[PDB]
Amino acid sequence: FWLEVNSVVDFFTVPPVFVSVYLNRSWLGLRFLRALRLIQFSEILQFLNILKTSNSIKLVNLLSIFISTWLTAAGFIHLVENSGDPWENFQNNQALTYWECVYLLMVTMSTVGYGDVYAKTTLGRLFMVFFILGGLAMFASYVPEIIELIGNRKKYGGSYSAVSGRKHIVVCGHITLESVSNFLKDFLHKDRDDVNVEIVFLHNISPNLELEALFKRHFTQVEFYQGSVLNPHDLARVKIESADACLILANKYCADPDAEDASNIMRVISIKNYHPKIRIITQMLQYHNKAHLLNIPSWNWKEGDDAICLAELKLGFIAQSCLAQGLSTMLANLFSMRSFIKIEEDTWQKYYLEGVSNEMYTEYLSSAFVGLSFPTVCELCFVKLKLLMIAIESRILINPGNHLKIQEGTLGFFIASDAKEVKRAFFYCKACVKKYDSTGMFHWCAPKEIEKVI
Amino acid sequence: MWWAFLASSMVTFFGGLFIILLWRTLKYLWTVCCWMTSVKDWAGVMISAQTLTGRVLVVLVFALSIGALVIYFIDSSNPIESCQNFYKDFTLQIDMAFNVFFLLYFGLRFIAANDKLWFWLEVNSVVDFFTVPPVFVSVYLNRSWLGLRFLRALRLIQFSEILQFLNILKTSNSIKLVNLLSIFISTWLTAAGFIHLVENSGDPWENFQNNQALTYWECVYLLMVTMSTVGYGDVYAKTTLGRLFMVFFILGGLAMFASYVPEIIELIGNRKKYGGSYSAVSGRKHIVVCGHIT
Amino acid sequence: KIRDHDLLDKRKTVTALKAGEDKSIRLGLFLIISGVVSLFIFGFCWLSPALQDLQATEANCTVLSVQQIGEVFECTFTCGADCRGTSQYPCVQVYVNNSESNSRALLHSDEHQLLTNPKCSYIPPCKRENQKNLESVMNWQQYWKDEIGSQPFTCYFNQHQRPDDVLLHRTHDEIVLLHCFLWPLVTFVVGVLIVVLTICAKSLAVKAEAMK
Amino acid sequence: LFIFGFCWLSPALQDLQATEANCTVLSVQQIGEVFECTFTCGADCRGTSQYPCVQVYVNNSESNSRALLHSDEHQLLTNPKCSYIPPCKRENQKNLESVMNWQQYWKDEIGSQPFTCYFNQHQRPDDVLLHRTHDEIVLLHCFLWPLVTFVVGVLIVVLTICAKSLAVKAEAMK
Ligand SMILES: CC(C)CCC[C@@H](C)[C@H]1CC[C@H]2[C@@H]3CC=C4C[C@@H](O)CC[C@]4(C)[C@H]3CC[C@]12C
Ligand SMILES: CC(C)CCC[C@@H](C)[C@H]1CC[C@H]2[C@@H]3CC=C4C[C@@H](O)CC[C@]4(C)[C@H]3CC[C@]12C
Ligand SMILES: [K+]
Ligand SMILES: [K+]
Repeated sequence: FWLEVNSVVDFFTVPPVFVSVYLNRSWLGLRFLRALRLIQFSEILQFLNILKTSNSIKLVNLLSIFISTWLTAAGFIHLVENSGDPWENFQNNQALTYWECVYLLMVTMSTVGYGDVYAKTTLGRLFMVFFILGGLAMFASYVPEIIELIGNRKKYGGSYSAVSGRKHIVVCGHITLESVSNFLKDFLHKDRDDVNVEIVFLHNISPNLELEALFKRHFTQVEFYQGSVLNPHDLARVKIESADACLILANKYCADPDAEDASNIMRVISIKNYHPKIRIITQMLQYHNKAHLLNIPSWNWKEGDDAICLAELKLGFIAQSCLAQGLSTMLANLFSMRSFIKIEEDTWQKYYLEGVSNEMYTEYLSSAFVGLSFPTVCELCFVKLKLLMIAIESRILINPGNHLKIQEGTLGFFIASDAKEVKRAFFYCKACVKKYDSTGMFHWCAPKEIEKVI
Repeated sequence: MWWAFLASSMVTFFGGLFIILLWRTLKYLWTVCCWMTSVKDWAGVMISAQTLTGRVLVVLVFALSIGALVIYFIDSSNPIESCQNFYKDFTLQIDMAFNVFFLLYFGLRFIAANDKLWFWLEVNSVVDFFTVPPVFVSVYLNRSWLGLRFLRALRLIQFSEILQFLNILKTSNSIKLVNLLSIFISTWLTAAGFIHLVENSGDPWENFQNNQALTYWECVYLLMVTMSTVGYGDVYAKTTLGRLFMVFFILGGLAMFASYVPEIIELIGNRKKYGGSYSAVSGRKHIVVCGHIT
Repeated sequence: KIRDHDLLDKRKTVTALKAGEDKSIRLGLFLIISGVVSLFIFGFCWLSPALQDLQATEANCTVLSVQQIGEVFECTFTCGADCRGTSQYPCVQVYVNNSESNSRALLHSDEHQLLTNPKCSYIPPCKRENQKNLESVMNWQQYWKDEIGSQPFTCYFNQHQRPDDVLLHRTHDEIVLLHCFLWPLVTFVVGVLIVVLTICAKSLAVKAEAMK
Repeated sequence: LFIFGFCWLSPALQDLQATEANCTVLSVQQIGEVFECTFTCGADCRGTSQYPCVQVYVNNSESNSRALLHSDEHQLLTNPKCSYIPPCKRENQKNLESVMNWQQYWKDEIGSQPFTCYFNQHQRPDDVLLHRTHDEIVLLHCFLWPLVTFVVGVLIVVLTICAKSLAVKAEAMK
């Protein structure tokens, strides 16, 4: 304890103050050593919780050491240079002020050295040769802190302020400058409503080159965070208890598809453990692995949770086109949001760009249609209104036969120009041997042997 | 006080800030107590940038900014006689003819940039508040106050955009070099202005008796010989304020160079990316070789 | 070839405040800090010289003698543009007996005049010909020579520094009390007001938006 | 041109601002004060000698005020109390005679024959000059050599672009 630096700094100031009252005169001796204890500035900013960050406290230590040593060493130069040398009977004074010593030492250790003011006392020069060596040894020691300043100060993301009165989704899993691109172009589309919910992203590895440019292009509605979806600590800071849904993305270009989608199941587990009632939308690379989602006790697809199986839709659209060509490009245009475009030319694409403007929508039909047969309603939708009806829910009934009658509160599915038009369908009022599988859904036969079909 | 020259700028800046604050407060609070914005805004980006229609106003703003600088170099060369000079001739009038144009150009941008609080705190807005008001005070006394007229140098930062509109600086790498180069010559000429202002007019504590007779070109030289770490000390700052500013500029200069020392990615790494045009000499013919070359 | 390209459609409002809220708060803090720092500087920078004038006392002294010394002191006279030429003036000494110190002391116009010549009680505005300097001393000398000892008068003095020099005027006007405690304080007050005012508008804005 | 502009115009305005008049001698005097001057010996002698101060006053024809005459602003700046400075020499006698000889030329022509002289009330009412400080090098060299440099540059660019554009047109003539 006696050899602690804050103990030494008290011994070099308290005793001479109690001598000073005898003569009633202020000895300017080692009273500048009080500057040697503002090193403790980090702790008080750390107790007010202002300097909470583990990286930033190092910067405040290094900064405090420099201003404390600068003010202290200027004190020694003042003391030694103002009161001359013994050898000249102290006749060798240079009339210097403390602020000129603070300046001199700064102009010196910057290697500028104007020489308009400089140390004349032989002791002062001796100290200056020590402080030049000491200063350059000190900077050579602390030149390796670019790990703090350049390497780690750039670690952004760890709070996500929750703006009340809005709602949002969470996107996570596998994100890259291509993987988010087809999503963001359609999610932030101009032809939907002011549905301003997109405010977050979350995955461990930091963003790269033009992904940050793509985020800056949508500065108001991205708000990325570093953090891993397996920690309930990270989920808590992203405010996922408040989120409307959690969209999970997976790389279809994987080296082993049956490893990625299995990994992706436990991303669903981690989320459902933290919070059971949140919507999950996810993508699966293989088909068989889709069964696993039903095991998770709080997965209920009747509340909206669903898994987009890439192999199931990919081979499905292709299979469908073997009955009628172009049906793959037909369906793939009904889901992407797309503006109507005018072309003045008579080229083939003039008529095609009318067709592509058609997205698919759903809406509860008016009470005025209840008790009619499906074909009768579908005529009126296309002749009286300008909407084509595909199907009704009776649990997903597509193009029902005339023998089927519409009841109250049924959804219709429509393929029409813009979401704002479908409401016409709701407001309308007057105006004017074994051969199959166990369910009979598919064809079946007794198992063959591969030698019989090569 | 200083004949309220400085006060005219300082009051019109903070007065506008308080107006916007009060207006934005009351426009909300009145709900709790119980147009040209585009058709002129578009001209403020289409006559001046993006579609390059009509004549680039940014180009006139740039040329008149340099004109005001040249007038500042002339005015600061004279020994500040004040009582009588040739300013009755063009010198003062032509500065007033640029200041009216700047006032109108500021007038156009005031309606444009939606949330006026953020527009008021734009650096090119601040640089206009620190020059336009004291010029209209200057006509009362008929004398040129050398105050913050050197801040006109703070807006030649926009030199990249006009070289980018003439399509001279078409290259995505080379525009970074022109930005970094422009920031250095703009900050150098600006900081030399502060040293001139503070060092020529002495300290309050000595009743302003503490003058050192310095010219703007010696301040441009001093600051260059200082931040190069040479420091001959044949000319240096004597005023106690001047020394204080010099200790700030030495720290600021070395912090700035440490920040921009990581641009070797531009200069050494990417300036060497040759090849992207192949001029076609007519009257000859040629082959193309490609695939795998070593 | 490239169709109609795209469409000109955009509808945004920076939400309400974000970049303006950050900048206005930052500016308020900068004005707060630079107010406190400017007071901290103008403190020990101004108080160190101002204490020396403040320490000087006042009294009501009387003339004791008036003399011509003979020594012709050099002075610099300007010609309106950079003449470093010089001329000379005769030294006059006016002694006073101080009303409190009762000691012989020389009078001096101001500490500037005292520091530039401690052996003479006046310095003329220096001019080209010896005659103009001589008359400019005589004219000031006359005003004391016709009022020796009659009408005691207000004068300034400092025994701590020197018992034998007396001043007709103070060296500092009231700029210190009027400008040192004012402009950094006003700078701090405007900073505090802009922070408080902005936090009022920020906190009120959400409460007004929730009223629907 | 940008450099030679505010570099040359700042001093050149001060001579240009000085006016001309046709003044007359008012008085001639010996002051007594022996001013020091430096005399060279052909190689680095910093030795000095002395000369008697003469003052020639003129009444200015426009300002009608008493003023001292001065050869040039150099002589005025180096001694504002004397109307002449001799070429400084070794012995006191040679300096004295070199003042007397110049004094004689005024002493035999006091007030007769009014003469051309230069003056500037803006700076000072009481000093008058026999000559201008700058010769016509400014108008002749400031607006010339940078301009000639620019003109040669423009000509070499234009000429070369002429040859460059013509060359392909000549090659195509076959
Ligand atoms: C190794 C170093 C510290 C050798 C000692 C230097 C310092 C600490 C010592 C040595 C000589 C001492 C000085 C000599 C005498 C005086 C004159 C007096 O009116 C003020 C104190 C002062 C100025 C002393 C202060 C302390 C002092 C400066
Ligand atoms: C923090 C800094 C800016 C403190 C203020 C310094 C500058 C901006 C202020 C403080 C004192 C002021 C100076 C004091 C008085 C004079 C004398 C006058 O004939 C010219 C202007 C001049 C020279 C003022 C210019 C502006 C000034 C230099
Ligand atoms: K050096
Ligand atoms: K040096």
